[PDB]
Amino acid sequence: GEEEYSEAI
Repeated sequence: GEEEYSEAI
């Protein structure tokens, strides 16, 4: 998920 990238970090 491109938007989940921020949440991933």
